[PDB]
Amino acid sequence: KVFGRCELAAAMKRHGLDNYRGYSLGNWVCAAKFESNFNTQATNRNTDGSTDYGILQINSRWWCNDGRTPGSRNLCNIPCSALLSSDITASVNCAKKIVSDGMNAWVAWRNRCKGTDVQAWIRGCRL
Amino acid sequence: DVQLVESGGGSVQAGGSLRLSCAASGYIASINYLGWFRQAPGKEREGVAAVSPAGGTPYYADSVKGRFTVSLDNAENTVYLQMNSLKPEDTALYYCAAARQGWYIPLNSYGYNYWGQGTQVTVS
Repeated sequence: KVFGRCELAAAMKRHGLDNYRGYSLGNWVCAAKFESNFNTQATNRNTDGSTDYGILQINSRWWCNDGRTPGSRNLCNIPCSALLSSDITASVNCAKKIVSDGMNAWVAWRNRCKGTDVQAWIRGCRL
Repeated sequence: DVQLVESGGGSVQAGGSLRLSCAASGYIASINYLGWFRQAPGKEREGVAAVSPAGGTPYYADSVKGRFTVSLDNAENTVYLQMNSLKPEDTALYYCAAARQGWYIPLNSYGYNYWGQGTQVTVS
C-alpha cells in the first residue's frame, strides 16, 4: 500500500504521533515521505546485511528481526515482516521506540525534514 | 490483510497420510512465506514446512523432510502439506501461517504475520 500524504497523516495522528516525544505530526509524515515515499512495502537492502523495512524504512540491525541480519537487536521486539503491514501500526510503534531511545535516527528526516516547515506535510489534510 | 483457512486435518493411523490445505485470501501478494507450524498439547510449536510463493522454494523441519512435502498452488493461493508416513510424533495442531517479506527463517514462527485456526492432526 502506498499511502496518500493526508491518509498517512491521519493514520499517524490516529497512532498518536502528533507531538509524540515533541515531534509535530508533519515530522513523521515527512519522514515517511522521504524514507519510503509513503510505500508501506518499501524495502531497501544495505551492504551491511541489514534491510530497511516499510513506510519508515526501519532497519533490521537494530529495530526489528528479519532473521537474516547479523547483530540483530530487535529493539522494537518485532519481526521486520510486521513493518510491511498495510496498516502503519508496527512501523509507528517501532518509530516511537526509535525516537524515544530525536528523529535524527531517520537520516532521511534529519536531511529532508528537519529544518523545513514539516507541518506543511499535514496541510490540506482532514485531521 | 490476509486470511488463512486450513482444512484436511483429522485422525489417521501411523503410516497413514493426510493432506492439509491452507487457503490464503486477501493481500496474497504480501506473502513471502506460507508455512505450516504444528504444536502438540502443552508442547512448543514447530515449523513443519514453508514455501515462498514467488520462487517456490520449500523448507522442511528435519523431522518431516523427506517424508512430508509442502506444495503451493499459487493459482489458488493455497499451500498444502502432504503428510505421508505419518507417525504418532506428528500428532499436533497444524497451523497455517503466512509471513510477509521481512522474515527469512521459514520454520521460525516469529516473523509470521498471519495465522490460520490450526487443524488437528492425530496419528494413532
